[PDB]
Amino acid sequence: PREIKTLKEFLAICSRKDARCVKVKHNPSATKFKVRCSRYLYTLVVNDKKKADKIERSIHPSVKKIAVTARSHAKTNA
Amino acid sequence: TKGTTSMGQRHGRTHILCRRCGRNSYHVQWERCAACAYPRASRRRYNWSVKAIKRRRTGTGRCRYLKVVNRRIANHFKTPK
Amino acid sequence: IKKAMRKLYQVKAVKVNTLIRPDGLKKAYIRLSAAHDALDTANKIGLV
Amino acid sequence: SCPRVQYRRRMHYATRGNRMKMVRTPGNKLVMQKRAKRSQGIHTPWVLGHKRLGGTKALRHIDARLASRHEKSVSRAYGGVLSHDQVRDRVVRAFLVEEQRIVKQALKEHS
Amino acid sequence: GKTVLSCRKGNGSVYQVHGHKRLGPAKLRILDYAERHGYMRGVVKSIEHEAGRGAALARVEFRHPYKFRRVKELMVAPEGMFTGQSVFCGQKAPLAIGNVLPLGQITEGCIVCNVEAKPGDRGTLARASGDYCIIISHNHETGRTRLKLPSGQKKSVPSTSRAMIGIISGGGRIEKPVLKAGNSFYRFRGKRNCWPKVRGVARNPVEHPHGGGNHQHIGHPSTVSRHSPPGQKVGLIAARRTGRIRGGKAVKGAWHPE
Amino acid sequence: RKPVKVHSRARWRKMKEAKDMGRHNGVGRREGSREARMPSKELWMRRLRILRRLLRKYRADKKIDRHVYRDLYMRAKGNVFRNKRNLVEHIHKIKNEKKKER
Amino acid sequence: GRFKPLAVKKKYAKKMNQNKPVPYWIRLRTGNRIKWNEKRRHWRRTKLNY
RNA sequence: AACGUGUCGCGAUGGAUGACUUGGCUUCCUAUUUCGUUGAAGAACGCAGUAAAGUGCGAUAAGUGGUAUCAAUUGCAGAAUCAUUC
RNA sequence: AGUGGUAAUGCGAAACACUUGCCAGGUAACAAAUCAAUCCUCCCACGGUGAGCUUUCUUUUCACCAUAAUCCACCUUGGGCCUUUUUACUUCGCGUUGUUCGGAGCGGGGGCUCAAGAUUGAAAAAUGCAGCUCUGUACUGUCAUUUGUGAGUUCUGCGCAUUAAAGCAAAAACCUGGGGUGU
RNA sequence: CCCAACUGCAGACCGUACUCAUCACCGCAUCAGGUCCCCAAGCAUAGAAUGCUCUGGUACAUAGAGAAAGGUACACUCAGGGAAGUCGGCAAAAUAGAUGCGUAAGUUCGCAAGAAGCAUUGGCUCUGAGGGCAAACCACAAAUUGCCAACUCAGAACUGCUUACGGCGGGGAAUCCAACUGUAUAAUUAAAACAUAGGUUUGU
RNA sequence: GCAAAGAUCUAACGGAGAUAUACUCAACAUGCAACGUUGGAUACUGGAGCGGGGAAGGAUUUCGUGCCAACGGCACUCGUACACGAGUUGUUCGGAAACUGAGCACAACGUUAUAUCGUUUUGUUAGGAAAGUGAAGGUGUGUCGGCGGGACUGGCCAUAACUGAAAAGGGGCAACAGAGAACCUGGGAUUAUAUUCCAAAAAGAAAUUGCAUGUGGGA
RNA sequence: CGGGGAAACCCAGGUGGAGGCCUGUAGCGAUGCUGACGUGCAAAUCGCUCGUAUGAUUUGGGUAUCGGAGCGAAAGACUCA
Ligand SMILES: NC[C@@H]1O[C@H](O[C@H]2[C@@H](O)[C@H](O[C@@H]3[C@@H](O)[C@H](N)C[C@H](N)[C@H]3O[C@H]3O[C@H](CO)[C@@H](O)[C@H](O)[C@H]3N)O[C@@H]2CO)[C@H](N)[C@@H](O)[C@@H]1O
Ligand SMILES: [K+]
Ligand SMILES: [K+]
Ligand SMILES: [K+]
Ligand SMILES: [K+]
Ligand SMILES: [K+]
Ligand SMILES: [K+]
Ligand SMILES: [K+]
Ligand SMILES: [K+]
Ligand SMILES: [K+]
Ligand SMILES: [K+]
Ligand SMILES: [K+]
Ligand SMILES: [Mg+2]
Ligand SMILES: [Mg+2]
Ligand SMILES: [Mg+2]
Ligand SMILES: [Mg+2]
Ligand SMILES: [Mg+2]
Ligand SMILES: [Mg+2]
Ligand SMILES: [Mg+2]
Ligand SMILES: [Mg+2]
Ligand SMILES: [Mg+2]
Ligand SMILES: [Mg+2]
Ligand SMILES: [Mg+2]
Ligand SMILES: [Mg+2]
Ligand SMILES: [Mg+2]
Ligand SMILES: [Mg+2]
Ligand SMILES: [Mg+2]
Ligand SMILES: [Mg+2]
Ligand SMILES: [Mg+2]
Ligand SMILES: [Mg+2]
Ligand SMILES: [Mg+2]
Ligand SMILES: [Mg+2]
Ligand SMILES: [Mg+2]
Ligand SMILES: [Mg+2]
Ligand SMILES: [Mg+2]
Ligand SMILES: [Mg+2]
Ligand SMILES: [Mg+2]
Ligand SMILES: [Mg+2]
Ligand SMILES: [Mg+2]
Ligand SMILES: [Mg+2]
Ligand SMILES: [Mg+2]
Ligand SMILES: [Mg+2]
Ligand SMILES: [Mg+2]
Ligand SMILES: [Mg+2]
Ligand SMILES: [Mg+2]
Ligand SMILES: [Mg+2]
Ligand SMILES: [Mg+2]
Ligand SMILES: [Mg+2]
Ligand SMILES: [Mg+2]
Ligand SMILES: [Mg+2]
Ligand SMILES: [Mg+2]
Ligand SMILES: [Mg+2]
Ligand SMILES: [Mg+2]
Ligand SMILES: [Mg+2]
Ligand SMILES: [Mg+2]
Ligand SMILES: [Mg+2]
Ligand SMILES: [Mg+2]
Ligand SMILES: [Mg+2]
Ligand SMILES: [Mg+2]
Ligand SMILES: [Mg+2]
Ligand SMILES: [Mg+2]
Ligand SMILES: [Mg+2]
Ligand SMILES: [Mg+2]
Ligand SMILES: [Mg+2]
Ligand SMILES: [Mg+2]
Ligand SMILES: [Mg+2]
Ligand SMILES: [Mg+2]
Ligand SMILES: [Mg+2]
Ligand SMILES: [Mg+2]
Ligand SMILES: [Mg+2]
Ligand SMILES: [Mg+2]
Ligand SMILES: [Mg+2]
Ligand SMILES: [Mg+2]
Ligand SMILES: [Mg+2]
Ligand SMILES: [Mg+2]
Ligand SMILES: [Mg+2]
Ligand SMILES: [Mg+2]
Ligand SMILES: [Mg+2]
Ligand SMILES: [Mg+2]
Ligand SMILES: [Mg+2]
Ligand SMILES: [Mg+2]
Ligand SMILES: [Mg+2]
Ligand SMILES: [Mg+2]
Ligand SMILES: [Mg+2]
Ligand SMILES: [Mg+2]
Ligand SMILES: [Mg+2]
Ligand SMILES: [Mg+2]
Ligand SMILES: [Mg+2]
Ligand SMILES: [Mg+2]
Ligand SMILES: [Mg+2]
Ligand code: NA
Ligand code: NA
Ligand code: NA
Ligand code: NA
Ligand code: NA
Ligand code: NA
Ligand SMILES: [Zn+2]
Repeated sequence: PREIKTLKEFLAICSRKDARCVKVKHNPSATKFKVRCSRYLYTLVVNDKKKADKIERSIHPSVKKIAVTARSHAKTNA
Repeated sequence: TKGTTSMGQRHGRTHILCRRCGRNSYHVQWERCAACAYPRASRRRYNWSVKAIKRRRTGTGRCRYLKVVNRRIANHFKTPK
Repeated sequence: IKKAMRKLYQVKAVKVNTLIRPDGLKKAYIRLSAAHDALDTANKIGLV
Repeated sequence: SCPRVQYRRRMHYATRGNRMKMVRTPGNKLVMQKRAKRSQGIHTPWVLGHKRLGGTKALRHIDARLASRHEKSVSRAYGGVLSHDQVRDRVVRAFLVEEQRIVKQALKEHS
Repeated sequence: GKTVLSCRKGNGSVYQVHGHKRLGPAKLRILDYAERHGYMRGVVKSIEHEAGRGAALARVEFRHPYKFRRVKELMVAPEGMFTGQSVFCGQKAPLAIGNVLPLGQITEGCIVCNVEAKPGDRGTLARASGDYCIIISHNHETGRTRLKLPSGQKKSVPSTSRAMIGIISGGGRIEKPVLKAGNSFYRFRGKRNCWPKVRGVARNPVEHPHGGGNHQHIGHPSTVSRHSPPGQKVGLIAARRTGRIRGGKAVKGAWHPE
Repeated sequence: RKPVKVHSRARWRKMKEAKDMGRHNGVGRREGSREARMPSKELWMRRLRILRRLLRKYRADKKIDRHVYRDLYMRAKGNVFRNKRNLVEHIHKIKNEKKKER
Repeated sequence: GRFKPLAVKKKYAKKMNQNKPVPYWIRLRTGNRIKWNEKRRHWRRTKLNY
């Protein structure tokens, strides 16, 4: 795993052809955008809630977005 | 002591299966079969045990090719005109 | 085995796991790509 | 009720190359993980004293193969092979021995 | 009867040299063109101990006379050899401890070691710890040199045969009492399987001439003929004399009037 | 899944309070040798480390100079001082003697 | 244990395959003489030792 | 009394005997009758719709081809033809 | 067609690049005891959840309170070294539990580096465990969500390293340099 | 053509069940024998001694009834005497930990030695001693002021014994032999035998 | 005789294994004994374990269902018995590919009436010509830097061919505890396998090979 | 680190942790009961007791040496009861 440092790099990461999905994780005091690339998972940590909303709407709709949630055993069975 | 107790001290194997004859007579450490002397080119054969010779002699197996060639010899190597 | 699966059933095997059974025969677990449905392939094969 | 562990690879002998450490997993299980062997590190020649060289890290095989050259040498001459005092000795030895040879040769030529 | 232990050892088997952990044979460098005409200067790089040998060994680094490389010979270090010492080997080498010179170039009365019995044999005499040879005289007419060997015998050798100046290092080793069977056990660990020793009278007569009897005794004289076959040649072999020596130890070995 | 059976440390902890107050450790209760229970080497290690720690602190705080420290350092190694208080009392006496000479 | 040559494993496999009872319909053949497998093996009675 | 003994009749246990003999032993004879690097003998693993051993066979695997024969094989099952050859 | 620092030695986005033509070292590669001791174990305080006991006592007893590799950034301890001050040892100083050390450079100041950690994040709660709520689902909302100058522990400090007339395998593979190529 | 950061595709072969033993191996057997390695909790205690215990495992090893004689036991006791028994103190009894004091002949000066002997030990309530941490060029009683962990030892008063778990040397005076540690007749001999260091001789 | 390893008791359920009866007669005095599972109770093993994993050895004894003829020296409804059906999943774990060690002995040579004998690591086969590998160069192709007027010549690097520096000491085996070795947890993923199974939110996060493309920096 | 001494040297306290050193587990062995058993659990076992337990120590795998021969700290021991 690699941590993205700035927003400019994050948009560059999302612009890669091998970035298949972006996992949006909502922590109680931060928001984490985890881009799943070919080799590495790239995480951008945004402390500001309003700034995270700006970034979330900014993400180019070509790449699939996944709202990270807890999945129960029943949903993941079989 | 010798006997029952010492029977439990016997570990490992002196002999394993032989590639040539499959008799479990292949000495692992000396890398040679006690039954057929593999990997020496020729086999063991001793007249003091004719019984051993006749266990291993020709005709104790399939005679896969010998049957065919014997028929051909008996028929004088017949071939179509 | 991957090549044979493509030739005989026109499906792409993404992973083949093999084991030699205690009876002496080789068994293969062949996972097909998500594009192919294993159940549909099994129906066509006839094992169902 | 303390936990007890087992060898998880297929080698069950406590040799120097099979040392283990006890690791508590996120699943709250106690398991044994293998300690990687360590290298003694880059040293001066044995006949010169066999001391570790400053500025050179102790890397083993794959780590040494993939690490950058600076991790195993210095910019000085004979970096990664000889120490600074050894390098200075050879430099001084080179100059002074040749100078003495020149003086002797000139003296014979003068005679 | 059965084979005697002394005969069994001749088969080799479990009585051979424990050569593992030994550094290799110790020798002078090859008697090449440079040695026969000039000299070769080396540097002592390390003084090392080999299992089964009392004398210290010296690793001496030479340049290759014909190729761009180093040689790294291994010799028996004389007493006083030190790391960094320059070793001179050749016809023109100076007379100093550690140098290797032809015997004809060495002054009479000098003390030498690592002496070549034959020219080019790379050292066969005076090699054990603390031992040395003494140069008696030179005879230029026949080109021979007379030496006093450590045993006391005098031996003549060609003057082209080389020798090393000094005495073998590690002398005085046999002066310390062992005091323990265990110390002997460790002493022979690096040499061979020859210890402990069972007396012949303690064995049975089937395996030794001295065996048996209702008393522990040799019932026949223990001095046996030189021509006795193996298995019968045990005891004091071809002894010219027996009993406590009094009034002077004569030089042992075969008699060579030359 | 039933819970594990109870193994209680209550009696041990009550006994620990008693032994902390000094009970149940007299002559009659001792089975191992005195060195086995409390090695003399460990006692000496603790004492010497304490004395050297005190000497380093005094030297750093300039209470004693290098010459006094060196003399005390050797004598501490020589088993001169039984404890920290004994060393401090000797140091006080040395300071008093130097003051009179001053 | 875990280790064995594949050749040893194959021989053990064949011995497993041979360790079977005689099929019932064999006993109904015209000139049948076989009732039960005379070469049945149990791992605790006789050792193959491969 | 009871155990036990003896005899006869009838049963059990036990597989001798007779009859039976596709086996052995022994003696004769006949001959375009003597293996293999063109991979033998021997060893191993497999092959049947059903198949452990044995037999036969070798991924063409209880067999392909050809000739002759002339209505099967057979425990069950299967099977175009009921047949100048196909 | 590398570069900075008085120096110990530093700097990596792909000319600081190629080197099995050749040469030389290093890793692999081995070692007591004492004393410190890692991961973990045990035991204490600390606080939550549930459970046991409660004629009478017990702010109690028991269980649990977990964070894998791989990475990013970069205070403690021990060793080696550099620079500076050397009028540092005249009837000396530093340091270990311990058999030491120093003008062949001790101690003090300021630095370089190595080895173990500590810490900062990414991974990583989305996991795990227990409890609990509600609605017939192996359903579903939710809450819990660390301190020890304690005792063990050979990972490590640790070797030109043990009794020794005992001195403690080798090689593949890999690393660095010397030369040369680039020129 | 050489590199850097990526990326794309592909990563073959064999082993993998179970056992490792008071039932899975060897000993004719599911045989009280034998068989290498790793992980190893709590209390007492010097503790991997020994006793008991949470976790895990188990009640599987023909059972029931049940004071005959005689037996076996990894079971005890016995008045008075105390080796009178016996080839022989065989067997059993006895000694017992820790701490202080004290300890003979002889001796290769190392030992002999735990020589021999004497004394103390519980419980409870106290007292003393043994530390860490933090704080304002001269000399400066931070020579005191707070807070705190983990233990050990010593000394008192009071109050007990039926001398009471386990575990744990009997000692002394001499003779013979071997210097010692070791080795050694698997299955009747462990010794004074063998070995040993030391000494001497022989061949070279 | 089936007595070492202490010890079992109780209820319910399961089972043909019962509470099984001429007359008399209320039940005791006329169906005894012994079982598998679950829950209780009592105790044992006491971490140097009747605990959890491996090597050697064994080779299906593993798992589920059925089943009680024979076998488990008593018993069984139970079983490591019997019958039937199933189970062992790897780029990273172990081995091999691919290291050397004590050693082994193919070639070579020698010996022997006869090889089925000897030598074969003290750096090392064999009277012994055992190297087929290739540095600098000359000759063509392609990738480049530089000059002059896409090409043309001094210069770089790869691609094939003529030579020809340099390299002495043939070919192999022998360690599943030495050397070497790129993967970790989580799981509702099994009746039995898992650092081996999980598929788009791979529960997932990595590491490491071999070839390629494109991007960028150099030639 | 102290105490004596003209000197040579001697005396005392601590530190340190040596030994084919001692007590004693595991381990490796096997003394006595001439115990049990002696158609045994066992063609050599069981119990208590006992030797040793940092060394000439114990042990796994691999490898080397045999049949008038191998091996033997030596008992004619051992070389698959
Ligand atoms: N009766 C006394 C005994 O008879 C015995 O012998 C008797 C039997 O051996 C013999 O055989 C009889 C036969 O007689 C009579 N007629 C028919 C009967 N089947 C036979 O009996 C036989 O067959 C039956 C079954 O069928 C078996 O149970 C029985 O064991 C068997 N002996 O009859 C004999 C009686 O005369 C013995 N010889 C002897 O020990 C003694 O005398
Ligand atoms: K062959
Ligand atoms: K015969
Ligand atoms: K299968
Ligand atoms: K171990
Ligand atoms: K067999
Ligand atoms: K009693
Ligand atoms: K004396
Ligand atoms: K003996
Ligand atoms: K299983
Ligand atoms: K039965
Ligand atoms: K012996
Ligand atoms: Mg025998
Ligand atoms: Mg054995
Ligand atoms: Mg063998
Ligand atoms: Mg072998
Ligand atoms: Mg596989
Ligand atoms: Mg190392
Ligand atoms: Mg190191
Ligand atoms: Mg560097
Ligand atoms: Mg030899
Ligand atoms: Mg002797
Ligand atoms: Mg004798
Ligand atoms: Mg004789
Ligand atoms: Mg005699
Ligand atoms: Mg005598
Ligand atoms: Mg005599
Ligand atoms: Mg002490
Ligand atoms: Mg196994
Ligand atoms: Mg068996
Ligand atoms: Mg096997
Ligand atoms: Mg069949
Ligand atoms: Mg074909
Ligand atoms: Mg026809
Ligand atoms: Mg080293
Ligand atoms: Mg090694
Ligand atoms: Mg000074
Ligand atoms: Mg250490
Ligand atoms: Mg498996
Ligand atoms: Mg398994
Ligand atoms: Mg086990
Ligand atoms: Mg058993
Ligand atoms: Mg048998
Ligand atoms: Mg205690
Ligand atoms: Mg115990
Ligand atoms: Mg205990
Ligand atoms: Mg049993
Ligand atoms: Mg029984
Ligand atoms: Mg009495
Ligand atoms: Mg009396
Ligand atoms: Mg008497
Ligand atoms: Mg009497
Ligand atoms: Mg009497
Ligand atoms: Mg008498
Ligand atoms: Mg007695
Ligand atoms: Mg006296
Ligand atoms: Mg003795
Ligand atoms: Mg005597
Ligand atoms: Mg001893
Ligand atoms: Mg003894
Ligand atoms: Mg005996
Ligand atoms: Mg005996
Ligand atoms: Mg005896
Ligand atoms: Mg009876
Ligand atoms: Mg009975
Ligand atoms: Mg019993
Ligand atoms: Mg009995
Ligand atoms: Mg009734
Ligand atoms: Mg009933
Ligand atoms: Mg218990
Ligand atoms: Mg166990
Ligand atoms: Mg089962
Ligand atoms: Mg029965
Ligand atoms: Mg079965
Ligand atoms: Mg070798
Ligand atoms: Mg040789
Ligand atoms: Mg040769
Ligand atoms: Mg190999
Ligand atoms: Mg290994
Ligand atoms: Mg691997
Ligand atoms: Mg897991
Ligand atoms: Mg779970
Ligand atoms: Mg399993
Ligand atoms: Mg001892
Ligand atoms: Mg002892
Ligand atoms: Mg043993
Ligand atoms: Mg008896
Ligand atoms: Mg009896
Ligand atoms: Mg009896
Ligand atoms: Mg005799
Ligand atoms: Na006489
Ligand atoms: Na300085
Ligand atoms: Na089956
Ligand atoms: Na996967
Ligand atoms: Na054992
Ligand atoms: Na021989
Ligand atoms: Zn064979």
